[PDB]
Amino acid sequence: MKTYDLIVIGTGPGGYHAAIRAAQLGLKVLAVEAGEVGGVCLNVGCIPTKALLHAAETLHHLKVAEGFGLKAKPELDLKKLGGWRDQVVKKLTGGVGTLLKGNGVELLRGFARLVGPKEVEVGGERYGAKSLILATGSEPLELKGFPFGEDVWDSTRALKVEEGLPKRLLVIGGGAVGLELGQVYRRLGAEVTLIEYMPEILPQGDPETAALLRRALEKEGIRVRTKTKAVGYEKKKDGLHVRLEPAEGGEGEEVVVDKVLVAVGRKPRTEGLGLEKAGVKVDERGFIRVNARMETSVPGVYAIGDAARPPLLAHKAMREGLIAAENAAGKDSAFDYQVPSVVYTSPEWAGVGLTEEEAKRAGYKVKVGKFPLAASGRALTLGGAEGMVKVVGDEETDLLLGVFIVGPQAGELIAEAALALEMGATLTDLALTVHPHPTLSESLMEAAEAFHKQAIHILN
Amino acid sequence: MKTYDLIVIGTGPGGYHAAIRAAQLGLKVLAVEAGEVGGVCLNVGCIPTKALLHAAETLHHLKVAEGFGLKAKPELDLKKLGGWRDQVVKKLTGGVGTLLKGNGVELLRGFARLVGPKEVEVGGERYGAKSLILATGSEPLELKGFPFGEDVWDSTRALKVEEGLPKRLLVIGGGAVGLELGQVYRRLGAEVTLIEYMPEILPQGDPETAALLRRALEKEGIRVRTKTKAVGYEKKKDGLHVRLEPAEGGEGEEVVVDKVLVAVGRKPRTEGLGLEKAGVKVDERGFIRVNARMETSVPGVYAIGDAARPPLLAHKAMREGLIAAENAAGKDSAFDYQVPSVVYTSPEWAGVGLTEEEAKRAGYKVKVGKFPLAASGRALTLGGAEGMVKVVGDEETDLLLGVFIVGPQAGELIAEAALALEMGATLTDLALTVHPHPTLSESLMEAAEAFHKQAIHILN
Amino acid sequence: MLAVPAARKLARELGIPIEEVPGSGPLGRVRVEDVRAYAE
Ligand SMILES: Cc1cc2nc3c(=O)[nH]c(=O)nc-3n(C[C@H](O)[C@H](O)[C@H](O)COP(=O)(O)OP(=O)(O)OC[C@H]3O[C@@H](n4cnc5c(N)ncnc54)[C@H](O)[C@@H]3O)c2cc1C
Ligand SMILES: Cc1cc2nc3c(=O)[nH]c(=O)nc-3n(C[C@H](O)[C@H](O)[C@H](O)COP(=O)(O)OP(=O)(O)OC[C@H]3O[C@@H](n4cnc5c(N)ncnc54)[C@H](O)[C@@H]3O)c2cc1C
Repeated sequence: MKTYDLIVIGTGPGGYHAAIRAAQLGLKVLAVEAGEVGGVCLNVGCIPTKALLHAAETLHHLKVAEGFGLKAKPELDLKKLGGWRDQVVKKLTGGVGTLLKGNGVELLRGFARLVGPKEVEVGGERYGAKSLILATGSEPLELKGFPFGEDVWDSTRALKVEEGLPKRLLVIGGGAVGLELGQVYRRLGAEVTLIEYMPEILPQGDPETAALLRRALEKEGIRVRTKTKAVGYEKKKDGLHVRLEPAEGGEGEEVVVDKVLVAVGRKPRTEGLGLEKAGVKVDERGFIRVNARMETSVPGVYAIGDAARPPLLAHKAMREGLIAAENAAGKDSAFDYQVPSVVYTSPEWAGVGLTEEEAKRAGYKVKVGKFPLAASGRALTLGGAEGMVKVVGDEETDLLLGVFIVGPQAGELIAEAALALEMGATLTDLALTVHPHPTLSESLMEAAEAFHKQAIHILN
Repeated sequence: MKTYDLIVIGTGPGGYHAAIRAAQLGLKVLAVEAGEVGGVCLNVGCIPTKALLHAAETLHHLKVAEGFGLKAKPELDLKKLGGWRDQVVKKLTGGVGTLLKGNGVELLRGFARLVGPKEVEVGGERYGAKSLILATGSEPLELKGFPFGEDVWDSTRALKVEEGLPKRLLVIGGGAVGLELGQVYRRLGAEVTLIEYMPEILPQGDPETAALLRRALEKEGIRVRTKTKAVGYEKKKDGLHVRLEPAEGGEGEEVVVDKVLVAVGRKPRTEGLGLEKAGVKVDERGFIRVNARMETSVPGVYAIGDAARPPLLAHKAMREGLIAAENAAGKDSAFDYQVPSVVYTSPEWAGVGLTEEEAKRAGYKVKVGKFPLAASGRALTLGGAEGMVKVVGDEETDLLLGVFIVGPQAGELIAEAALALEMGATLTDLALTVHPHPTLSESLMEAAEAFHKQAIHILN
Repeated sequence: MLAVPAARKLARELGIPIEEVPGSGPLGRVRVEDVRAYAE
């Protein structure tokens, strides 16, 4: 039985980060992967999705481009786009392989079962180690009445735009995945309706900026139905007749689509692993219970990323992987960081910290500052501005509490907000930082100024 | 004689920020503008140049876009482009005007002249006030042997691409202006040669990242001649024969082009302002002498922006306007901020803080961290991953000293660096901040990790 | 000396030389609180 200092189950963002960081710390590491190296993010999540969005955006912007003399008759070859998407994934997943090898990590292909705290079985063989890190990720959450099949897709199938664009698509789920894929399909020419059970899309994020995203999506012809649920459907000669009803119940309406995309959530892949028999506690939804050190109920066994707890984000899994490895290596690390969330639609949506409501519920004397992109010189030089930056803070201490952005490059601008939170910046600190002009980042500075009623580019 | 609490001369970034901030503080303000409202940045600087760059980038990216199936036959109507450009400028300057009026600031069109430390002359009328803010800006610097004319253009003339593109262009100057306009012309079809006297372009910035931009520019066909200087030229039948020599002198050389753009710097507009009459002192370069409070040698008279001191940047001018206004208002503000600088080429270049050379010279034990965009997942989903991020820090204290970036969105990512510096961040704080994945901003986090030899996406 | 902008701003408005205000972080970072603490 080969032994190691640490064994990592899963080479997804969380896993390959834990494996590599562990190696850097001098541990002999074994990494197990049942499928494709790189996990969901690189294979059927983040990466291919961002690639499709970039192509869709390049195509879409050509319309506005006509406004400044750019005449063209674009023709997007879907088979070619699919090829590129695949080439991008292959590069990145291959890169991780190279990365793992360069750090002296042993990569084992196969499904791993947890034989016990310090032991694991793969392809028949057994393997031991003083520390085990569980990073098995998650999978698409099924929806009652809409089982996955030929006409009901999960995000993975939805990525293969070269296998047939449906004339009409129904997207169930107003979260990041649903919004992104819905927009990709719309820009590729399909009619798209998206429904969300909660009062607003991005239910966990700031409602005001999330509403601006929704209205922007609807301007592109995407029909967004909030406070709505899909009850069931029936396949007929002309398509899938889907029954929608208000969330709280009531008179329903019927729509006909060719395909349905179910993106209502994710399910942690923690079943048939042996966690049960090994004394590792899992909660109601299948998430492995852990403390801030990423430690499970079993000493020496850690859990990270999507399999451990929400939010199901890649950067969060990456950091938890670092924390887990560091503790396996003997250090004293804990996860206590601001975690931003981004939606790569156009416009983009990004948030970090507390919403006005969470802040108030927390007892702060909430005050907010807003700056619209319509007043951004940079936004105008980019072809037009729709969006805004909202900063949430405490008016007594002047402490920044949360930042929410909707507009181009929101995902890039939120990192500054995250650093701000980590550094304990006040609204004044943010307002006094000299941002380069002209840039979209100035909206953050101006929002901070609006918070003190002294923004310059808008009337206060 | 009409009197006010404050009189601002000039409505460029500095002037209108001063005027508006002063009004917010309850002052009665008169703003005098001899030309177009909004100054250089909005009319013939930042804005129009950025708009051209965006149109050029949109066009240029279509080549790469062919890789993912986007086929198009792009034709760029230069008259329309010029039209959109004018529209953007008009929209923004109208915006400033609306802002000044909405703040209760009186706008007077004309050329102001100082008659006393508290009085000004405009067209013949007399206007006085307790405080005066001088925001007259700068103008193109003329190069010996290349006097401006029909064939020798300044940045303002270069902006008018609708008036016909020369087949061959020579740009003199490797600063932000020359690099940007040179790349715009190249992307619109012109052959371009840029000459820089110093060893590398952007002599004030990090030579490592600057060299990466130069190389990317050469890859597009732009001939960059460093350590070279243009001595003169003579107009002949086939064009302009310009003489080139090494920076120090020697073997002459000749290049033939249709037009020459001189972008070697700016000259502060401080003459015929009636200064040398109110007592206000100016240095040899023509800049109005001021302290950290933006106060000139005459109490009550302030000077800001390009007319006060380098660097000749917009965000700098804006903040100085705020400082000057707050002080005219009886407060006590001073400029002590980190000023970033950006070049909007593709790839973009941005920097803030100390270069390796400046830090070593100041006595810090310098250590650097680097992250290449070739290792960036986000950069790949965007097509080409050209660029890098370099952080400069103190090895003994772990304190961040400077940040330099070359790549897409470099200008947006530099704000995070500026905030980091303002907050006294260490390389560890930068690394501990959870950046969204996948985003270009992550490169900054990984650069911080590389500085500690523990980056994950590259071998340490 | 390392002082966040908010602290430097408040130090001035109080007529207090910022380099004279003791910090609080693991190693001297001056915060608005510190400037006020020194003010009293
Ligand atoms: C369409 C889509 C788009 C997304 N976009 C974003 C985005 O833009 N930004 C973002 O932050 N997040 C995004 N996410 C979420 C992100 O992909 C996840 O948060 C991230 O992949 C979680 O990493 P992980 O390492 O925990 O797990 P995963 O990446 O899922 O990887 C777990 C790995 O373990 C392997 N494995 C599982 N069980 C076993 C076993 N028993 N033995 C051996 N190997 C095993 C799996 O095959 C897999 O490779 C997206 C998700 C989807 C579906
Ligand atoms: C081509 C180009 C591109 C640039 N790009 C950028 C960029 O991307 N980012 C950046 O940060 N900077 C850029 N700059 C520099 C930036 O434009 C300047 O730093 C900024 O405009 C300076 O603002 P200011 O208020 O000091 O002066 P100015 O904008 O010059 O404004 C001075 C104003 O005062 C008026 N005036 C002058 N004298 C008088 C008088 N006696 N009476 C009444 N009115 C008067 C002028 O008409 C003018 O409107 C660029 C410059 C150029 C030339």
